[PDB]
Amino acid sequence: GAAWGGSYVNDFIDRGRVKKVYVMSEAKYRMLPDDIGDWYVRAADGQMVP
Amino acid sequence: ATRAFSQIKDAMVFAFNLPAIVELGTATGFDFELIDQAGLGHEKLTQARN
Repeated sequence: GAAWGGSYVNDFIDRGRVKKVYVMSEAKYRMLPDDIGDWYVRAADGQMVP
Repeated sequence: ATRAFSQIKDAMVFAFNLPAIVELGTATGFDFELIDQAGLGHEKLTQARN
């Protein structure tokens, strides 16, 4: 999700009025299905997994 | 009473009566609001009030 869908995390305060915080991928690593391969999941032990 | 507690106190203490039309003003009198438009912050607005 937070790579491809985005994530509202917490709120921060811009110039004195509250705005949002979204964490998401950069553009170029979430356009074509092959980009699925770029993402690895950290395991129980300490290894990345495609 | 305002005479009693004006001079002989270390902090200000009023003694008074409510008007007949409560929640709705005196006769000679106004309620001004100084408002922040550019995002100038608490200090600049405060100082502006002074």
